[PDB]
Amino acid sequence: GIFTKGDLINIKLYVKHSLELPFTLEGVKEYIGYNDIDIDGLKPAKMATLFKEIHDHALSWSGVESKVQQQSIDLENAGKQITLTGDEIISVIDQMPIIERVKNKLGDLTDKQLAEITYTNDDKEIAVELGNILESMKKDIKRQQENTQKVKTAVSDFKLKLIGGELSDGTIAQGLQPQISSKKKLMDDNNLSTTIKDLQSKIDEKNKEIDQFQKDYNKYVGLAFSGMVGGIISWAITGGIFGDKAEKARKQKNKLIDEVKDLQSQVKDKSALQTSVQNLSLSFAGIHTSMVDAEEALNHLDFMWNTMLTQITTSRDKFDDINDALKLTSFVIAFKQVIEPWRDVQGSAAQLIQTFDEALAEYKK
Amino acid sequence: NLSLSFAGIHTSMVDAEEALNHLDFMWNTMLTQITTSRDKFDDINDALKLTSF
Amino acid sequence: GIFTKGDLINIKL
Amino acid sequence: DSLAQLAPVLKQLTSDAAFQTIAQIDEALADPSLSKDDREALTLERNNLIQNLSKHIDNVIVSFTGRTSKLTNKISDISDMVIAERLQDLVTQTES
Amino acid sequence: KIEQVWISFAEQLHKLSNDEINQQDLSNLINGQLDFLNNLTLQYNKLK
Repeated sequence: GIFTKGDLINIKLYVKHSLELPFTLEGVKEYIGYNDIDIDGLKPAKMATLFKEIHDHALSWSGVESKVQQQSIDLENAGKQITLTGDEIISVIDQMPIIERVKNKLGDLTDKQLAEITYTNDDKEIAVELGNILESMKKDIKRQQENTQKVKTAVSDFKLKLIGGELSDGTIAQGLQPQISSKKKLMDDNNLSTTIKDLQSKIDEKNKEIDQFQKDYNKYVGLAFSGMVGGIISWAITGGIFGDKAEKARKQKNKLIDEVKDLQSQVKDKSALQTSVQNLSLSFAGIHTSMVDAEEALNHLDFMWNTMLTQITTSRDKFDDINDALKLTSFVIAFKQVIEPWRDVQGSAAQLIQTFDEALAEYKK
Repeated sequence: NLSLSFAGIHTSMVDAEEALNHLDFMWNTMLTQITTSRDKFDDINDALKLTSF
Repeated sequence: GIFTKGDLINIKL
Repeated sequence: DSLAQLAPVLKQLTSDAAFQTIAQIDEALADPSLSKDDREALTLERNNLIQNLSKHIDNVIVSFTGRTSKLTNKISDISDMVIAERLQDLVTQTES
Repeated sequence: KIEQVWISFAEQLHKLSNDEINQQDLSNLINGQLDFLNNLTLQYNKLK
């Protein structure tokens, strides 16, 4: 088959690891380990929107895979019971000679169970006559297409919510794979290895001023104690001159140390920020790696259902030509054209179910 | 900053430039073909013999 | 046609 | 989707094998000194079935060219939108 | 390159629908197209 057992694991790996991701505003905010990046694209309100899209994308698969499994069983059961009935009909008409074949029509043989050929519907009831089997099969093929279109919709809705494009409703959904690659590109382009070097330039700049103002305050206070050796009058003079400037330089010493303490606190958080982003880049890296394997897997999944939804559809539309006015040679080639897609849909579900349950028990390992 | 504002506005007009030129040329094709239909149809009168009609 | 659907969008843009 | 909806419809034309059923009529038409009631009748459904083969092979083309021409619309909707030559002013201004 | 071999097939295929002959050059002409189409299905399946 095309959709291998390793394909179905790669999806269920992606489903497993996506449910691990949080979806609340708080739980995402804990998972990313920061508060309010300076750049826009990594702000947690965008992020908690993004994981909630993923967490809703993961929960859909339990509905999807159950729809894939239960339908493909029915595609086998209809794929055999039609093929058992149809191969018997093409065989028994070749018992009739070609000269008598044209003189008979389809309505000549809608009267009995032709050569004990019967059919069982989807509803587990039996049908025996040719005029009743062909009408029961017409309902059943019509019933299998509209089930299959409900399947292929939910598959393609699951794929195109991941990769992106128009959904079934008409909503363009941004792809989950580039939305990871958008953020992962943002985590590489960051000034965090630069601004920390820029802020440590300014702190080492402002430390040079503080280390200079300590020299000033240790000098003006030395100057301000000039007076009272003989100059009690001069004590107020130089203390008026320098004791102001001692006090003013000390107020600069008050202000700048409090700023450097605040500037160091920005470096501490941005150093913890750069660790937080670079760890988070690896978190998305696996998530991106899970989606690339989920990318390829769904494409092979969609193409098999698209093959099956085609072959059911072209079976039904050619089967609508069947009516009692058909002469009996023209009935056969028409009806033989109906069942030839049902050989492959029987074969595709057989290639699917064999490559489905073997990946289920293997997923427990 | 304002240069970038006009830059998109200029970019919108260049695409609006090419679009209207194809729009005008189709209406000019249609307004021609309606006009040359009407003026030749004014030759139609009962004096026309039936092959020439 | 000549006046494509992308033309009419570019005007309405 | 055009790749998936055209693979099965081609094999409907290859292994149709209705000309082989005409070859069964070909041994039933000329090879016996056969009843003209049925010689006309055997050629009657044969004339239907060749026309049914023509209506088979033409209903391919409707399903075929209904997708090919549906694709040629989509390329021309892509191949027209120039986006590089509309920005070379806008790149080099910012690049300056 | 793909629009051509859609149309150049369909033009050649509608060329045979003019004569409506039961030739097996018909099925030979489908076979080169059907293999080409099956070739083109394969790289999507071997996209991997």
